[PDB]
Amino acid sequence: SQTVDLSCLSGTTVRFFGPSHHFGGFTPLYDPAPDKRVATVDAGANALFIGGGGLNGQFAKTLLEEAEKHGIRLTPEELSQHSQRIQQSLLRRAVKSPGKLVESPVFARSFGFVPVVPGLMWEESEVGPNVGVTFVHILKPEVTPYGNLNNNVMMYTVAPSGAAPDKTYSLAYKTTIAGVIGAAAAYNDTPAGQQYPVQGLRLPLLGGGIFRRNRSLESIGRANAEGTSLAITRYGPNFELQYMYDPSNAALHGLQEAESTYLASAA
Ligand SMILES: Nc1ncnc2c1ncn2[C@@H]1O[C@H](COP(=O)(O)OP(=O)(O)OC[C@H]2O[C@@H](O)[C@H](O)[C@@H]2O)[C@@H](O)[C@H]1O
Repeated sequence: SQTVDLSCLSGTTVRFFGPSHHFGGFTPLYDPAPDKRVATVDAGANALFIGGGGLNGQFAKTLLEEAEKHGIRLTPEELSQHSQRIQQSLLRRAVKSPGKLVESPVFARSFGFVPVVPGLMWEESEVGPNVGVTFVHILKPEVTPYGNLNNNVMMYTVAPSGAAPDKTYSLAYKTTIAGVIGAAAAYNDTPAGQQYPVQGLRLPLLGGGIFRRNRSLESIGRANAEGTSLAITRYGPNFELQYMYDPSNAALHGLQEAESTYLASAA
């Protein structure tokens, strides 16, 4: 990988992952011997379950394998239903106190956050249900990857559908990223976060797989760059960002373009 500090993100340290040893070169969700606590952000489903395909399926696989090792009987069906029930409950609570962080075989503690009520500032029919909601979970020791205490936090976010018009998509995407950064920043100011502070985020290109439909990866990369810059302005460059490997390099390209633009802003 390569790590650089980006001025367009207020000096934030960003780690861009290259291809891994694994099939398809995908970046692992968690490392065996991390020297800091990095929370990986699940590209969640609108229905709020952990399961399915893509990145969400890898979160499911990771939790299930660890449960199996510890003799915990937990099927993919049980994990999907349970995670959905928990996150549905958090969404209900979060929508009743919007803009506030609200607070099991797998979860020790769970948090929810919506920057704004979904569907209130955009069309649900255009971007999709529950867009912008973010959850933070502390994992129980028994399902923590590698039994390492620095791997005990995950996040879960719902991205907008790429089919949406550009104006509403940009708004929805900026809001989603604000929810990710905001939820983590708020988490670190809770009692739970004092004990287990998040020191980095490991990010996919949110909305960039099955959700993007006909939308170009480059437009999403631009949305991510703008959203990330604004979110860091709002909440501060508290922790480092890591972008998981993407052969399109969409997130990288967006930030490169933003960085060069930032250099020229006073000329
Ligand atoms: N097995 C994997 N391991 C690591 N990274 C992956 C994997 N599969 C996909 N990715 C990367 O994660 C990024 C996120 O893509 P998606 O997971 O498709 O996210 P999104 O398109 O927003 O939709 C997610 C949807 O897929 C389902 O798994 C889940 O139920 C959710 O509804 C993609 O850019 C892709 O490169």
